[PDB]
Amino acid sequence: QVQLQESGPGLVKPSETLSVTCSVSGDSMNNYYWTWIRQSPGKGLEWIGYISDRESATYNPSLNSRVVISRDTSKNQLSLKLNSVTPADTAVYYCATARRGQRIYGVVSFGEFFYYYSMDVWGKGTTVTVSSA
Amino acid sequence: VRPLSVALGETARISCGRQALGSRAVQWYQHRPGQAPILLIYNNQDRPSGIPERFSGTPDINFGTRATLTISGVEAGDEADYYCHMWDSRSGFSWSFGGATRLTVLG
Ligand SMILES: *[C@@H]1O[C@H](CO)[C@@H](O[C@@H]2O[C@H](CO)[C@@H](O[C@@H]3O[C@H](CO[C@H]4O[C@H](CO)[C@@H](O)[C@H](O)[C@@H]4O)[C@@H](O[C@H]4O[C@H](CO)[C@@H](O)[C@H](O)[C@@H]4O[C@H]4O[C@H](CO)[C@@H](O)[C@H](O)[C@@H]4O)[C@H](O)[C@@H]3O)[C@H](O)[C@H]2NC(C)=O)[C@H](O)[C@H]1NC(C)=O
Ligand SMILES: *[C@@H]1O[C@H](CO)[C@@H](O[C@@H]2O[C@H](CO)[C@@H](O)[C@H](O)[C@H]2NC(C)=O)[C@H](O)[C@H]1NC(C)=O
Ligand SMILES: *[C@@H]1O[C@H](CO)[C@@H](O)[C@H](O)[C@H]1NC(C)=O
Repeated sequence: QVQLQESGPGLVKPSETLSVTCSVSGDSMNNYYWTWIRQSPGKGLEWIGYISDRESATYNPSLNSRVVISRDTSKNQLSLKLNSVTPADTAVYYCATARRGQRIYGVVSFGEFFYYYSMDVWGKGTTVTVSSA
Repeated sequence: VRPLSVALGETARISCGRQALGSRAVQWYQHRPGQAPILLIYNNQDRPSGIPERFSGTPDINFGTRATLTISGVEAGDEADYYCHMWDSRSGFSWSFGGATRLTVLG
């Protein structure tokens, strides 16, 4: 069973970082590619990024590169750090995983395959509301 | 957010977002209000564990067919938000989940 607890701060301020956590106990060695998925009021599900064993966390271009990520095996968890927050970022931040599978449409030596991300196991998600007070 | 209406027992065939370009690996999700989204259709035909034979997408064989999601025999519990993450080959990477469609059940 993939356990995903969300010990988020909930009430954040402007010019402050994020501290939302998710710690996985179980079948979590390298294959389940973890990611972060949020849901705002009005704005849909924005896939803001993932992290693998290659240590290349590609971020969202609409996120404007204001998020650094941190996955460690010492504390055995995955954290998010969002800087310079806006009051439209009162979103529920789920910590889910994905399985990167390829779709071959031609010859594999000519680069005719593209990768998708199928989210199979999800979490709970904490309500991190941006407060400007 | 585009709404859609269906009754009890009718096969709800909801539409997709952007136009299909080449190969397709659609990712259909049922986002419950308040709860977590549930994976429904991956690789245009396959289903994960815990999903019956009612939820089924169109397999992309001999491209020219639009991607839809058939929900045969809907209930009151399966009335929530829906997403279609379109993954193709002629647009590169897909960063957004597309236009969300909202299914409504009369009754
Ligand atoms: C010269 O020699 C080359 C190799 O030596 C030949 O290259 C081969 O080219 C064919 C092209 O048709 C490739 O075959 C196809 O592979 C697709 C995916 O690969 C794998 O899929 C399955 C595993 O997931 C597996 O069962 C399969 O055997 C294969 O290993 C596969 O698929 C889709 O392909 C098209 C892409 O647009 C679609 O039009 C098609 O409808 C298929 O879509 C269906 O299947 C997918 C996945 O199952 C579903 O998600 C969809 O919903 C839908 O149902 C095909 O079935 C086919 O097997 C082959 O991989 C490749 N070989 C290599 C690189 O070694 C080359 O063709 C040859 N030239 C000539 C002229 O003979
Ligand atoms: C570039 O190529 C596209 C086709 O690959 C040309 O047509 C555009 O196609 C897209 C999707 O079919 C439409 O959304 C655009 O409106 C089309 N452009 C038009 C009608 O001007 C396109 O013309 C090509 N050239 C440029 C400069 O984009
Ligand atoms: C390729 O595209 C042309 C133009 O639309 C079409 O007439 C033809 O049938 C297509 N070939 C296929 C689907 O094999």
